[PDB]
Amino acid sequence: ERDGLFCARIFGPVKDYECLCGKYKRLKHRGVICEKCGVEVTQTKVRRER
RNA sequence: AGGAGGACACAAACGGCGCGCG
DNA sequence: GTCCTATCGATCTTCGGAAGAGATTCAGAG
DNA sequence: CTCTGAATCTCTTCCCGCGCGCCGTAGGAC
Ligand SMILES: [Zn+2]
Repeated sequence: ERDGLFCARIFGPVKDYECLCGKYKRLKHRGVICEKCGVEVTQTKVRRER
């Protein structure tokens, strides 16, 4: 759930390299910001550091 | 006649309680 | 049945630790 | 009247692995 303790756009996406909203599923769109959910697509590991 | 035209990737978790062994 | 909110917001959470160390109070003490 | 004594307060601590095995949100409102 967004804006929660596990918000995707706050801490990071859950999928390996895919955004939560599913707009992008490739390294070709790595680093871009989606506007279907607001989550930033990057390496999911960053989710443990933000 | 002549002549003309014509989908890749991907293998199980975190805290108690109890027991037991070194 | 589902999904909810809230968590002794009318109790009594255990009495079979020891100690060791500070920290905090008190007590004649001038 | 506080000072510099004790005395009485709370807090911290307690070997290493290893296996079994269970056991693990709750009551209330639409
Ligand atoms: Zn997305």
